[PDB]
Amino acid sequence: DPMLTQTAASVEVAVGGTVTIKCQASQSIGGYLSWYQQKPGQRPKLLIYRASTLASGVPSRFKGSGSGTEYTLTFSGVECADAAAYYCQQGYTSSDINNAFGGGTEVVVK
Amino acid sequence: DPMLTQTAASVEVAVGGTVTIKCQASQSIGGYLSWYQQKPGQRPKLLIYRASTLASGVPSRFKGSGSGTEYTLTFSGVECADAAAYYCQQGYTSSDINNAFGGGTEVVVK
Amino acid sequence: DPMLTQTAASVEVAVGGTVTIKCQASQSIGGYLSWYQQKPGQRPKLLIYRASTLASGVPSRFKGSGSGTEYTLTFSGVECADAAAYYCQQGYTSSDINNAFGGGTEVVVK
Amino acid sequence: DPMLTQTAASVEVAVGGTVTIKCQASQSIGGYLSWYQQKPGQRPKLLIYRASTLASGVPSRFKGSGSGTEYTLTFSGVECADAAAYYCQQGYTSSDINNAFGGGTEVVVK
Amino acid sequence: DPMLTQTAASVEVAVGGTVTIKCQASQSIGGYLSWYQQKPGQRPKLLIYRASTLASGVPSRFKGSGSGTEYTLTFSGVECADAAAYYCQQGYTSSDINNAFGGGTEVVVK
Amino acid sequence: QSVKESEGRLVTPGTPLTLTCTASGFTMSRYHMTWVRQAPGKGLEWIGIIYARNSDTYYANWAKGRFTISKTSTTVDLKITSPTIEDTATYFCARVDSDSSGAFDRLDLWGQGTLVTVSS
Amino acid sequence: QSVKESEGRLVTPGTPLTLTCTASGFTMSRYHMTWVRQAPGKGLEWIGIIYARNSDTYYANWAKGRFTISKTSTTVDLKITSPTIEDTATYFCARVDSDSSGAFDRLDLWGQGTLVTVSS
Amino acid sequence: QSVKESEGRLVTPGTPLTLTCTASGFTMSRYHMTWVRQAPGKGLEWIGIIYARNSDTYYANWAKGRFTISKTSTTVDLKITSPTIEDTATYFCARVDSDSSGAFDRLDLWGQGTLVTVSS
Amino acid sequence: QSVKESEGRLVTPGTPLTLTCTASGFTMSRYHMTWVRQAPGKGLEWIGIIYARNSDTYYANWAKGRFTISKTSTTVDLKITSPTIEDTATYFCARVDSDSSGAFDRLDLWGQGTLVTVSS
Amino acid sequence: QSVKESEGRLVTPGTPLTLTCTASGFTMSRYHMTWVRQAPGKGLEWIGIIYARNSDTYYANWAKGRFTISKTSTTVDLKITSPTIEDTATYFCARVDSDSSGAFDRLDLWGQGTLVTVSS
Amino acid sequence: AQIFNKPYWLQRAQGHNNGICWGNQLFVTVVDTTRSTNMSLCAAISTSETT
Repeated sequence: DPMLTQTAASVEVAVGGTVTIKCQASQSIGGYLSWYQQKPGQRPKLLIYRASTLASGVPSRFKGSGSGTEYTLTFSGVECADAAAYYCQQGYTSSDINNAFGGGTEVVVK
Repeated sequence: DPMLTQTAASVEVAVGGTVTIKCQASQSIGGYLSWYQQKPGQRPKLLIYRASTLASGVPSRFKGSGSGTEYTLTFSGVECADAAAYYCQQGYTSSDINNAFGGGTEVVVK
Repeated sequence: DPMLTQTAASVEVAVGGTVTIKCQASQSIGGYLSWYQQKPGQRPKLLIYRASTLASGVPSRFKGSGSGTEYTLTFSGVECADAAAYYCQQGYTSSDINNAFGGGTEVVVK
Repeated sequence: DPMLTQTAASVEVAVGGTVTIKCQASQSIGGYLSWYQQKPGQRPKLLIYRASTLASGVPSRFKGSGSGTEYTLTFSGVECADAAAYYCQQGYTSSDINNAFGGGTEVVVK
Repeated sequence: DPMLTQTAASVEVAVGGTVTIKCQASQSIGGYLSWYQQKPGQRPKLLIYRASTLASGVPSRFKGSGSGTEYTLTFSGVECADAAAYYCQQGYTSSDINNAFGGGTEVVVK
Repeated sequence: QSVKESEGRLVTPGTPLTLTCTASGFTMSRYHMTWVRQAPGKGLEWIGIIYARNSDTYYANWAKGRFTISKTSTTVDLKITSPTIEDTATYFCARVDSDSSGAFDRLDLWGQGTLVTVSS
Repeated sequence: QSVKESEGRLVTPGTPLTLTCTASGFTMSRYHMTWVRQAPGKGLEWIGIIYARNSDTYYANWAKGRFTISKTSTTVDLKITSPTIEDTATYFCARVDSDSSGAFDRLDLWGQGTLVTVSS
Repeated sequence: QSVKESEGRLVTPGTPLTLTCTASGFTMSRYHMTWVRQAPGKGLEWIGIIYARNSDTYYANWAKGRFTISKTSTTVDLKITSPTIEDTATYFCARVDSDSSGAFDRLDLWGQGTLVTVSS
Repeated sequence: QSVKESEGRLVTPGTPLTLTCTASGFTMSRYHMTWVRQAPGKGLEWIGIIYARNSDTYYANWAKGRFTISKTSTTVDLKITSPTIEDTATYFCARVDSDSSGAFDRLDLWGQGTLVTVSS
Repeated sequence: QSVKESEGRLVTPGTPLTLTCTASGFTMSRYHMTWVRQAPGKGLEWIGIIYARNSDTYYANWAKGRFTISKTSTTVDLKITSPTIEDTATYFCARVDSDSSGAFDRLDLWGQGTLVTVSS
Repeated sequence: AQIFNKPYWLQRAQGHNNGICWGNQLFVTVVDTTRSTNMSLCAAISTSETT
């Protein structure tokens, strides 16, 4: 069972700060990993997959890196509509796992 | 538009007479032409197609001839059940025509 | 029209007798012929087809012979449950025929 | 986004006049362009597509020209049933456009 | 008709005992044979097929042997949840048989 | 062989109207179908045609905008959109027996035909 | 193997009538089907026939214009258009077990048969 | 040839709404379909498009999240999820007559068009 | 994987009875199906079998004339024609996991099983 | 593109429950589908997966015996057999955009999501 | 039908040049398509799970 923990509550950040959210995995998953933003009133919404390739309609000010077992997601220039919930998620599609790919939050930006 | 007129009301005939029904066409249709007998109480019923080939279950005492633009249908030895309605009909299957392939009647035989 | 008449009402037979049911045909049908037993309370039930080949679940004490236009069906050792109705039937599958493949009876055995 | 404006209200014309309706486009669309007549009580109805090829059942007194970014539609001999609404329309089938291919009117002919 | 009898009511066994359930067949069936455990409240559940190959999610403390006409099923280290019903079953998929593959029980373990 | 129809109705002008047509022995994806209308006096008037695998249609000159012929593999039918008063007549469904090239308008095996009438 | 029917009805003359026929094990697109009618006294009368691949039909001489046999891949049935009084009898559905060439009228596996009667 | 629609309805805002579109002669798996909306004053506004065998769709820029176009081999239709007040207008269904490469937005054979309106 | 049944009924003798059986993950045109009956006391009795693409059936010796097994690509079921009193028991539907040659009567993934009973 | 759901229901524990999921533009026999459940507080919990042409399924570890995912060529859905109290949450249906090899659990185009709750 | 692995002895040339290498330079052009196979390889990323 590949497990990503994400036991990290996010720190208060101002406009223009940089945040390092770190998602670590027990088993090696390759590069297959996704990230999502969850605004607390609507459906979830994806930013980047395979830790390097961003989706359409998303600005290039979000970053992606990390390989092997640990991965990250950084960005700078925090707007007003970045108050949401974040989630890292693997794609190893195994059978005997109980993933839920959980963890991740983000404070209201001052 | 290929048109067959059939402006010919049939003449009173006795038992054993010969009748010459003539169906003329404006445009050349080849040999593709049909004939029908319509008894005035039931469904119509066909005798001959392509002006020479008769259908099944029909006696060989009906005749077929004519080529090009004008055609005929003769027979002899009129029975009692020959009181019906006759119709010549072409098969040029065109689009801008309004055929209805009309015309033709038969008196009650004495 | 190939016609099998079977104008033969069956004769009273005792236990162990031999019965010669004869089914004659007008036209030559080849070997394609069937036979059936009809108990007067249930569905009909077949014994032999093509005048020589018996069906499954039927004892080999029934016989089959005859070729060309006339055919037969003999057996011996009549039980108690042989009180039924018999029928010969051809397989020439023609169109203009009105066969019904009729004829045949069997008395109550003493 | 290829845009055809058609900011041109039509001028009063008499019987037999000539009208030059001009439809200009921002991006180059090739020759793919359509035209329509809209009588104000029924369904719309096409005249010409690809700026040169007219449709069936339409007289050859309508004209078509124009290439590249600007196109025209002229005709002469205005009848009584030419009081309708006109529309130029492109076929660049793109995704991020909001065309509506609008503009165009016709006065009641004296 | 291949018949497995299983006329053997099981003997009282303690924790850690060894039980020899023997299932004998009249006709030779090859190696095609199955075994099942039936807890008396739910659906039946299979352990071993083809007398040697065990299924998934089952511990390797159950044994399988026997070839030809007679077969066995032994194990040791009886738990508390082994109070169930056992059944041997052949796979000769014949037509005229009335198998039901019956027989077999197991006492409540002390 | 035999050609079957749906039973007729006395309707009001301004209502859509249908007649299904089913066949007995042959399959309809092989042959063609056509409809004719028998009016009183003389009247005998052909409506349209529909083909087998091309599944094309050709109507009369006066009949455009007024009839739509539908066909499945199991049933053919025709439709009326806006009835006018003078279509109280007899309709028929028949199979086009043709050859490898013709598709000419021989209707060999006819249908029995039912009575449809409109009234206001 | 087993051949199933629809349950019988006491009807009035002038009403259409149907009987469906479903099979248990075999598929019907391989073999052929026919229908026989068992009248009282003697009566045992064959109706028609259908073929598995061509799907051609052949009826009796007296039975034309009076029965239409329909077949899908799941169910076969037969139809009656205009009943006459003297068809109160027993009908049966059976499978034509044939070979690579015959399609001869051996009906090997019969149906159980239900009772249909008409009355006025 | 002829293009048919479903009859219009006076509805309330907040209710889903459908309009089916059936064709007469051609088959729809060959050609393409689209929808236009005729508002009063000028209004004439195109909604989307749907293709034949690729079965793809492309909508307008303002029309995403607001229309879903469904298509079977027998019938095409479009759907409305959440109506706003100002869509009381006239809708049309038309066939894209195209060539081996274009699929350009010529709508050659139109539909007759019905009236749909919303009111609260 | 999981095997589903239809809910049981308390019926009267002389009425036909059905139980459908649907599967969750696998498709049924690949594997085989059978039915077993669990009576009180001992009772555990196998009914029949049905195969995948051959679509053949084989019943028990006592069970001929008494059960008909139907199968579509979506659902398998079994049927009862004439119930006798002593069939108040538990029925089960299960998948025959087999290999390239066997089709032997291993029933690997069972069904949950419902209670059917008859009473007069 | 857009992913549609069925409308939610307030139910009682012990009743089966369904939610269908239909798509707008793409066809579902090409891509994969899965389901996630959004509980209050944090909760965001993935249920299972279903593949395109292999048509296999893989569930969560706690979710076996509790959900059955059904799929046709037109509609996918999921099922609940025996609801427990604490599944009052938000469910979502989304398309697995993948490549020639991955089928990894990227859910690119989501669904709008409706509210399902149970109460006793 | 192989062209290679065979001696070619030059004693006559269709130019006026009899194979003389001016400037101590020489060119040889070679194409073949008979030996153009393309091997494919893999490499695992996780050598644990039997699935």
